[PDB]
Amino acid sequence: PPSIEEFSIVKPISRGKVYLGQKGGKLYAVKVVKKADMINKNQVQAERDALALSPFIVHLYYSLQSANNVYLVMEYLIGGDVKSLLHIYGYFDEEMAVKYISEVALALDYLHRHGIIHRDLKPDNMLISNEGHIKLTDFGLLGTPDYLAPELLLGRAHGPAVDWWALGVCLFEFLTGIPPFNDETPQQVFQNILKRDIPWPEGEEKLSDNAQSAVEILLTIDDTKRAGMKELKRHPLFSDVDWENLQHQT
Ligand SMILES: CCNc1cc2cc(-c3cncn3C)nc(N)c2cn1
Repeated sequence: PPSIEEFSIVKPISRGKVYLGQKGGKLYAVKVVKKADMINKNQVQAERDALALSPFIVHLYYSLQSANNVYLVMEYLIGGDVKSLLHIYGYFDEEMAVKYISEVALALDYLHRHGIIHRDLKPDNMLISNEGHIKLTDFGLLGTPDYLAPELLLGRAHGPAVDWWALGVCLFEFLTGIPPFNDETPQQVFQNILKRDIPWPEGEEKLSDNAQSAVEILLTIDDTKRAGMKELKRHPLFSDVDWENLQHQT
């Protein structure tokens, strides 16, 4: 039963907050959750149980405690998050974006196959592993408004289709750099999500026909018709994808 004393804070890596750890010449990523929100605003033992169960999702090494704080000692991936990588490139090329989205989709499919909806999919929580494939973090069982599905907005009873909407938001944001339903106020954002106000580009920048369709099937208002993994795997944009091989590449 190791103790948090052995861990030496190096420098923060995320805004709970995520710090870069040190222990025995090893680097961990330690999330700190003070009892200010853990024991005074409600589902903490929900992110720790979705992270303990593994090959597509960030590895959780230890579950540690404190005077007020809780500590998630997870693996450290120098590759950073897709959020940062995207700011650097401005946006990804069609081939590169499909590469990441397919990896995210396999991770989503893994999660659901094990009775787990993410509910908080966004590039910020998509980590570029040391191997190169995407890993998932910040398990939220209201989150970032820009990625929430209409049913999440309307407080409806929902299913894994929320994750495919979020996936659609990221697929658009990988081709543009900007999320599709982006606006100045949070209320404005909800109107765009509900209106399905996707601002497709025009000219030399205008999105591919296979890219526009792939976003459309993911960003479908009616959750009983919206795209799943089956629809996605068979969609023409993911044609040059070997899911059998990708599953092994891990
Ligand atoms: C250099 C940056 N790389 C990095 C970032 C990490 C962030 C989180 C996390 C936990 N909750 C949200 N995030 C985003 N978890 C980890 N295991 C992380 C490992 N490495």
